[PDB]
Amino acid sequence: GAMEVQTSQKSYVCPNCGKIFRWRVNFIRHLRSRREQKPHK
Ligand SMILES: [Zn+2]
Repeated sequence: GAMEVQTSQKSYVCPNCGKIFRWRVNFIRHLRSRREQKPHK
């Protein structure tokens, strides 16, 4: 993985995507991108 560096800065997981983030700002953006998702449909 890209973020496979020895750093404890990456501790943000999106529960739906399983995505690991290292920064808060892009994380919240990704969590705001849930509005672009489809619950089921
Ligand atoms: Zn996500």
